[PDB]
Amino acid sequence: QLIPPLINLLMSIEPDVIYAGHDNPDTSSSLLTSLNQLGERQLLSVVKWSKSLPGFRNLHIDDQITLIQYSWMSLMVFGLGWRSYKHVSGQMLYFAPDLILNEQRMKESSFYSLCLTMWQIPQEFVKLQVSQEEFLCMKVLLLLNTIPLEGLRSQTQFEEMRSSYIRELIKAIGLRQGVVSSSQRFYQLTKLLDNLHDLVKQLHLYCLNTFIQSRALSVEFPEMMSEVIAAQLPKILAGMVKPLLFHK
Ligand SMILES: C#C[C@]1(O)CC[C@H]2[C@@H]3CCC4=CC(=O)CC[C@@H]4[C@H]3CC[C@@]21C
Repeated sequence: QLIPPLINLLMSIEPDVIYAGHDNPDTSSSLLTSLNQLGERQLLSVVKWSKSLPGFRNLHIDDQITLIQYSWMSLMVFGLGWRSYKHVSGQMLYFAPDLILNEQRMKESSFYSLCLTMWQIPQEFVKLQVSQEEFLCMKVLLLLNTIPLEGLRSQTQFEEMRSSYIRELIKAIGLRQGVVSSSQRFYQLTKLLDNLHDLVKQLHLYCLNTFIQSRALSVEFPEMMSEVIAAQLPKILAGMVKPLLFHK
């Protein structure tokens, strides 16, 4: 009625809750393994989600693959941010119902520092009071927020898709937001998206370091996650992609 049909569809295709399969006393290595196992399960969920996301299946299959490989980390941390905001008021990192971390569980300095970086998202969600409708449109824009330096095969269709979801984000903002306030809120949400490129860079570096050192660290990386990391992370970290920005 009052909620636009595409937003209602986005709510209906959200994945169901995903467990890490964590058994909970962790070591640094067991915790990292558990996080990678959860990552493997979420990656599957992302791909299934993509198959139902209006517009995405109409891009060339190579372009679909490329976009999933470029955005998976961003989608994972954005979803972590939503779940932390919804379930624990942004005050713990709710990776899964069986893997919720508070400060006590963040021993190693490097991992704590990474968690402080991830924590900026749920903090911003709390501050701006992001709604489920906003979040769902923002999440699609994230899937569509980086492309190859030479563009996609389906560039035209891609651009149309991105425009449609930007229009839908404006509808989402209009559900609660005035013409000026609604403009200012658009700015605020699209700047959050721009700022995620820098944030995810830290997560990409940490993951690739952990992956290269995995045998030494006694950390296991499952096959699907290992493939996305080997297929694109070094290239992404090297800057050999084109991040899309809403502001400059
Ligand atoms: C620890 C670690 C890392 O190597 C760096 C960021 C991490 C991720 C952060 C975002 C994330 C959120 C999830 O809810 C599933 C699990 C992943 C993470 C899996 C492990 C990663 C890739």
